Amino acid sequence: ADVKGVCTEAGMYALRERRIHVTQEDFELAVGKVMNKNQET
Amino acid sequence: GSRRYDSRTTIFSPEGRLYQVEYALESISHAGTAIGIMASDGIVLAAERKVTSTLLEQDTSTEKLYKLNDKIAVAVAGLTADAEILINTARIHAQNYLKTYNEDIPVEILVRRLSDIKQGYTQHGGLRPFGVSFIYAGYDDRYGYQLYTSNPSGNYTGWKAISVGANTSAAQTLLQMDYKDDMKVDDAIELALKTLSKTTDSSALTYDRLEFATIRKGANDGEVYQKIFKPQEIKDILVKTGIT
Amino acid sequence: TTIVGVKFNNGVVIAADTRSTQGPIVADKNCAKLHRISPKIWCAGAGTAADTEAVTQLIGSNIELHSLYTSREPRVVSALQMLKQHLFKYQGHIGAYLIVAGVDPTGSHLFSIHAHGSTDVGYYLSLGSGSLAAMAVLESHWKQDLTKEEAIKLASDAIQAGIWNDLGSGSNVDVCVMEIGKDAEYLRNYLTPNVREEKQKSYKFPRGTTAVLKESIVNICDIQEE
Amino acid sequence: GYDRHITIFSPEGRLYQVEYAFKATNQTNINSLAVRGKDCTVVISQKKVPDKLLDPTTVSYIFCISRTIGMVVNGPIPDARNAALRAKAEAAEFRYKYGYDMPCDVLAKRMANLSQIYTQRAYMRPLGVILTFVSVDEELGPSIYKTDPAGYYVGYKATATGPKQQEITTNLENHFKKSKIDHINEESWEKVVEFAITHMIDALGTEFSKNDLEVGVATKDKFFTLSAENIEERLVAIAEQ
Amino acid sequence: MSLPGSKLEEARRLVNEKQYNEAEQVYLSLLDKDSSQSSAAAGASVDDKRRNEQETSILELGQLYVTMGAKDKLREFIPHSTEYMMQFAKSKTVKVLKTLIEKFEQVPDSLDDQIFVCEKSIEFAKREKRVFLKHSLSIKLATLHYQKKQYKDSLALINDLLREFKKLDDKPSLVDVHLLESKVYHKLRNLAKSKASLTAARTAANSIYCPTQTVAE
Amino acid sequence: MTDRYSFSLTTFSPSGKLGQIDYALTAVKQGVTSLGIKATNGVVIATEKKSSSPLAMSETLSKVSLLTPDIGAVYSGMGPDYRVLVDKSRKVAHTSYKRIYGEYPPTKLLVSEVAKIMQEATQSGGVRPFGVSLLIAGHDEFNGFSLYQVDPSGSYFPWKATAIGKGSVAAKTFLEKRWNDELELEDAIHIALLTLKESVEGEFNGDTIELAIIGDENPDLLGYTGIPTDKGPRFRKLTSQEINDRLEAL
Repeated sequence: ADVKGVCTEAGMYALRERRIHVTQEDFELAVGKVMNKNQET
Repeated sequence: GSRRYDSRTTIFSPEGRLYQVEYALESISHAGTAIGIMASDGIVLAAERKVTSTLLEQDTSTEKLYKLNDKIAVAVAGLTADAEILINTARIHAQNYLKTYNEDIPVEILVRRLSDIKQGYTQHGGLRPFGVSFIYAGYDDRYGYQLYTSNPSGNYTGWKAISVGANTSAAQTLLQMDYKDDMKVDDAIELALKTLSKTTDSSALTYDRLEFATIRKGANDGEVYQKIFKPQEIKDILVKTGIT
Repeated sequence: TTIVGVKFNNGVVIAADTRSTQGPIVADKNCAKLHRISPKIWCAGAGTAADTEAVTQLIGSNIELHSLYTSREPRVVSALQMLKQHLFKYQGHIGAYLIVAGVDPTGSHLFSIHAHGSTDVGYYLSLGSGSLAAMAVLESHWKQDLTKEEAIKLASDAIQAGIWNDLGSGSNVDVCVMEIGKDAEYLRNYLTPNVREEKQKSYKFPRGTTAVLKESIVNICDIQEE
Repeated sequence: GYDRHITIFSPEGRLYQVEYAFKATNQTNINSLAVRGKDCTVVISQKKVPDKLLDPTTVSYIFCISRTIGMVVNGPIPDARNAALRAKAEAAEFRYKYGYDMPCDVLAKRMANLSQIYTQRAYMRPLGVILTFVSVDEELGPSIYKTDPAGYYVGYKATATGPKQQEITTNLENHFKKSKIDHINEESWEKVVEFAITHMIDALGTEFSKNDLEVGVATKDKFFTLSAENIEERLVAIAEQ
Repeated sequence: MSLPGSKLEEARRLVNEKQYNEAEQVYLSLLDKDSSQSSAAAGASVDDKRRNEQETSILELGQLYVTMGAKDKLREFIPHSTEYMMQFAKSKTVKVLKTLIEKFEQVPDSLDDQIFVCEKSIEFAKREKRVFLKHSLSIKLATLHYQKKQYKDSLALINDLLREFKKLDDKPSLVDVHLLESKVYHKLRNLAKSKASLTAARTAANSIYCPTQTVAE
Repeated sequence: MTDRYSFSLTTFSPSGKLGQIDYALTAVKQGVTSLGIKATNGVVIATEKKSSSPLAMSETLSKVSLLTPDIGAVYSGMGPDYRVLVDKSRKVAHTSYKRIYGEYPPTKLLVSEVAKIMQEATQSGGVRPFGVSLLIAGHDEFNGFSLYQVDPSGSYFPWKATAIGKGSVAAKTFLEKRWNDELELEDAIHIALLTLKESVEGEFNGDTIELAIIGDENPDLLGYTGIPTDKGPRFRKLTSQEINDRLEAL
């Protein structure tokens, strides 16, 4: 279930830029947020 | 049965086992795996380590690898703190026989004394037993090489190859399948490294996470040679055995 | 054995010889009899040397324990107090003779203890077999309120009087200068009467002058434990 | 549950019994004020006024442990006398093994460890009092060490206890920031005692008479306690300003 | 005197008293003239006790070169300090090189010399040491392009810099990087890239506290 | 006088580990963040002092004590239990060594005796275990520089760089990336000031920071030199005023 959290964060950074594409810079930012959300709470 | 009563060491369970003892080996199984191997030309001892941190120095410190005397060399599997008193007490008793009789102590004299120490906490007093797995590798002329295993019990059992700690049933299966009646020293080193590789979740099996100490008379140039091997030499052994 | 010390305005200085004799035969040519209590407090032993090193090590351990536990350097009386109680407990069994000398933030103090258990206080104190000969020097040429230089020359002549008189006193002189507010200055081999004289004939025995029955090789290097 | 009554660690890893030792400290509700001056130490503690059937002179929260040494205790009074005898015994035995006046920093270490031994023992209970030791040290001068009942000790510029301690600590905190010094001017110890009374009344908001307070005084090579006439004399000069 | 700090303070007051030429000759005398003791690697003097006050005199010389018009020779004096790093402070040009650019902020300096000291010396004193520490003056590189009013080459660098600066070197350093990134698109009249860079900078600013020179901005 | 089971050391966790160890590490996990680093030419240890009341004096509370000045010490654990442990550690180090060998105790032997003190609290019933986490940093002539970490569980392990406290999880990663084996004592002091600052950034000055290092033998710290052979104290505590001098240059 936590794998889909990366899928949600993959589109989270793309939503702030209003971009429908995901480049290599978004994958590094998506995994960094999930590792913090998994350890929190 | 219905209620679980664990209070005092005198209280006995309907299963006949003290509930304080139920967690003795389960705490040892929670620690690293220590596998002793008794061969014809010597005894090979190999054990891993519980600490997973890289900043810790594993070269100059041996957690599970200790030396009681020039002959008997054991391996402590269990709580490291609670075993520190029984180890020094073993060294005191080992010197007591050497002081009075002016002779090196065999394995049986040392095990019988350390056996009553474990029972001393469970028999009298409201103290707790300290769970420790002792793997005794000694030297004897009468019986040859001797290998024993002491649980937090007060009894001893002879074993050709013993495995304690994590993956006890998993590592013992690998030992009985590859066991050889000849059992050379170099073969005992390979069976020790290949067994710890499958039990440990780490597939790389780095040299610093293993304790390699071999008691053997079959060393180079046909002589009796005893050494405590540093991790620097362990890395070269993992390459020769095909682990790395 | 002669132990002499003298106070002054800025502290106290103590001196002792290097000659330690056991019985009629001289044991050591140069042996330091001055043992440390605290960095600023020194004590020199007389009489039985073993009882000196045994008591100073045991009592000095708790005194060094008292220094760091209290975050303050102990006084001079502290070294004397636990030293006097240790000798009185055995009712004069330990024959250790010590001189308590040191500096503390309070001032300069000098004390002497005996095997019988009685302490003493005074400006200058002597101890040892040469205490009878060394006391006479301090009763004549001494003057009140000596300087740092005048206290060193007086302590040197006090030990020198026992060198040519007392049989147990001789060899070199070890002077330890202790000044309040500054570092303790210990002078090793201060007063040297003479050195080792060369013999009239050199003695050198070549190889082969002594017969050898058997020869064995003992290896002191690392040996196999098995 | 049982985790509160056990001496060993709790499920939170924090002992509740150590916290319960401070519950008895507020029973008397005494506000103590002690400051560190230049050459002297002024200690003022509230003296509860009972009915006419009791002697207010015999009631005191300040006891003399040794020469120049004094202690004020805020907490259970019957538990204080048991702790007072322990400090007096260690004071005389210290001089027999050494021979110099026992400093306050070391006296705070001995009583903290002995009170801490009670925390480790399963029979002896910890002391539920507050140990505040005051004296004039030779090298360090005036010093105040407040020993916690669990064996912790640290020095304070101005100590405060009771439920109103927040009024005393804050009012004396800004006073030390203006002068930027922990000491107090007017080296003469007569007016230093009067300086602590004015700061205590303004912080508590209530002027207390000679029978509502007790004033300890620690001087060089002397220790005493002001009587009813001496405390009343202090309020006379304070009234004129 | 015969002291590195005595002759330095003596020549400090000689600027207004007589002339600035006499002050520069004293600072240069503490380098090449005499001053030989023990052994070290410097290139002017030899001692381990003279290394501290000689780098301070360089800050006084570099300040006089920019004011009096000698700054043209100063740009080549900075890379010559690499030989001093083999002894003084065990490399670590941050005590020297970072303070040399700091003098350009207090005393106005031309944009040609300010940028040249960042382009020519871009690899600081060593190959291995600056792999981790390259981010120190890399932020001030894009800062000088603001006064240059050229946002082309400055923005082209940041695009490649943001990839390697995310949790690979210094985590709070991005707060200053994304802060200056908003100023690039600010003069370009781009609201989308300016709001996105400032929001990510303020959100990440909650995990650290900068001494008043960032949060205030 | 013995009352029933009062020596009972029965408490155990279902996982098999001692429950007193987990509750001891939990309290230290919330405590103030300490650290230490063993470099090539020296060893540095640093910790943040306790504020509590604003009128408290920092000179009274000392989080770095002195056993014998071949070894430094720092603790992020129990405050009161440190004073009792040091008092017992010295008496054991003096009786078992100084009353025999009459010298400075070695590092390997001293750490083994401190581990027994924490064990005797766990072995003897009715007494709670020591909740102190000790960092023992010393320099000898055999092993050279040695940095040991004594956990409240009673076991010790060597560490190149380690930290204990609230930010111990974050500082463990910081010491891996920022610090390397090739860095010397001067390089480790700057890292110790940056790592400790990242824990509590409220006050970074030297008043709330206690810094001490073990360097080369200093003849001035011993107070007397009569013997050129005797080595001076290797442990030197830095003054808070000296700490602020390195903060301005950092």
